[PDB]
This record gives sequence, structure tokens and C-alpha cells, in this order.
Amino acid sequence: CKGKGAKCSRLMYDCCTGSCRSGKC
Repeated sequence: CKGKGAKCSRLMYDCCTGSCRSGKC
């Protein structure tokens, strides 16, 4: 995964630790 500011999807959040909304971590 990535970290903050990393493009992600709440359902399939690809962030290591943080959040995932609007298509971002």
C-alpha cells in the first residue's frame, strides 16, 4: 500500500495506515 495522499478506494483501501475517502488516503 501507500500512505497519506495515496490514491485509494474506501472499499479497497490501498493505504497502509490512515483513511480512504474521495479516492485518496
